[PDB]
Amino acid sequence: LQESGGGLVQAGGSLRLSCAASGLPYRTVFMGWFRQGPGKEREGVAVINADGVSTYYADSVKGRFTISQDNAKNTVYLQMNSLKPEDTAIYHCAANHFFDYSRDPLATAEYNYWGQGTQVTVSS
Amino acid sequence: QLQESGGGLVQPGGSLRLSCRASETLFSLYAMGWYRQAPGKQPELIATISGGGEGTGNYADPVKGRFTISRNNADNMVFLQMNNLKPEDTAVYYCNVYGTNLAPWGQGTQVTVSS
Amino acid sequence: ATKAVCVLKGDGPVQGIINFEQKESNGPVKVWGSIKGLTEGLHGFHVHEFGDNTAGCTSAGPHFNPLSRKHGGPKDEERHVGDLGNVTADKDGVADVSIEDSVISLSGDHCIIGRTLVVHEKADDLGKGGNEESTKTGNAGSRLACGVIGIAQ
Amino acid sequence: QVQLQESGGGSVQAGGSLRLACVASGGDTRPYITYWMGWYRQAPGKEREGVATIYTGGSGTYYSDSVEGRFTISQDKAQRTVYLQMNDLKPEDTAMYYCAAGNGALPPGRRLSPQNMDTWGPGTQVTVSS
Ligand SMILES: [Zn+2]
Repeated sequence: LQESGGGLVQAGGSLRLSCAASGLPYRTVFMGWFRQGPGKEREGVAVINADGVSTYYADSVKGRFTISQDNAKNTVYLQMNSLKPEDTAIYHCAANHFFDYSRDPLATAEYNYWGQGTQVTVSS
Repeated sequence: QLQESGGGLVQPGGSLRLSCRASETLFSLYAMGWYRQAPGKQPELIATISGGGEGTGNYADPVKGRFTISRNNADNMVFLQMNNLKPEDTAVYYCNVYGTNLAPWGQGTQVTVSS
Repeated sequence: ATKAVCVLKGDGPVQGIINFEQKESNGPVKVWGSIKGLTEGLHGFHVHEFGDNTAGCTSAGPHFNPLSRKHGGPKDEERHVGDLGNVTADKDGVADVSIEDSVISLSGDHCIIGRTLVVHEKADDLGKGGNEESTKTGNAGSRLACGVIGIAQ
Repeated sequence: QVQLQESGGGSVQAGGSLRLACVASGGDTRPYITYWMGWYRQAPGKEREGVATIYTGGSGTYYSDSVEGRFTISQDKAQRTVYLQMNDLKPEDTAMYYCAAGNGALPPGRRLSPQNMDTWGPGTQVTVSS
């Protein structure tokens, strides 16, 4: 799970993260992005199914963030706009080879494959 | 959510009875487990209880034949009876669901074995 | 677009239906359906190797292990291909199953068509039981219902 | 064979409390065999109605539309006995009460139907006078 993009932005800027699934034995069931704020728990940001349409967003990032999948490079992109100072987080890419639909598609307990984790920080 | 009790200081060769009250939403899963925790290692799954009726209990290898697990359905409570305690069992014991994602950990109970 | 189905029937009242869907070749596989007649709680749920039903579910054989690996939970890397974890049955005993697994497949080396879907009595410990039977079957108990997985489309 | 047997009935004033117990005996004793245990009401000159039902594998209770929060059915699984609490009785509940068991995998809607019910009990009379 290689991650690319990120850095710093101002209150109301933009950013686009990308995660490419690398060396995975099986295909992807649910790939997406979680985040850890400054002294907070790893909270689910935005995930997407293998079909490329089934998405699941957090209520803090609802309406604002946007997850998509390229499939060609089995890459998932997250476009984060108008980032608030609460969006200051180490963003961690997440993958799955299995998923129980009767559970939360946004819990850290539901994913075993994780990446290095980039940093997305916002001013003001 | 979880409510453990019943442990403490015990000489080598004693016994203890750990109780855990678990909420209805967690106990309706009917796949409970008593885990042990030694400072440094993982909270390995010691004993499990799952099945219909009074439920069937399974036990690990280091406690096979010494510990016994049971449950009260009307009370939504799990019981662990530890007999012939050894110093290797000194640990913090917790009770949580197994077979699915683990609920947030309770406070547990300390179980120390020394004379 | 391959579609399969399996009708779990057994000696007891436990019975149900579980369909499988795969849109791609060697991609994710949906597994959805309903079991009824179970006890309330966690029951084992596996895809055993042999699609035999002569001597009942005991004819199904062991869990589907082509890669020759130990037992575990479905989300774990060390697990049988046929390891799909546990199912939950509510106060009515109605286990509404809905699962997405990319380890199983309706084609290739990991083909499960013609293998025996099996629901169990107790729960699977996902290979963390701490003994030898947890590293094989997962102490899920006996085999309540079983059925041969066949092509639906 | 799974044989049922009911008790607890009697002549009760309009507004009393009664406990209709039914102790199962015989049949397959294995615990992973679940039933749908129901109490059914047959009125002299009417058909078998069916008041409440309960699952022997869990704790699901269903009540017909003819009884609101007047009846309550529970189960002691350790004694294989099903209880029915009949309070705030009305003079129309004077009928014969039979307890029966059906397949635990009965689809919803067929759980409280006497046609989809297997073994039946002897039955006891519970009359309510106003
Ligand atoms: Zn297995």
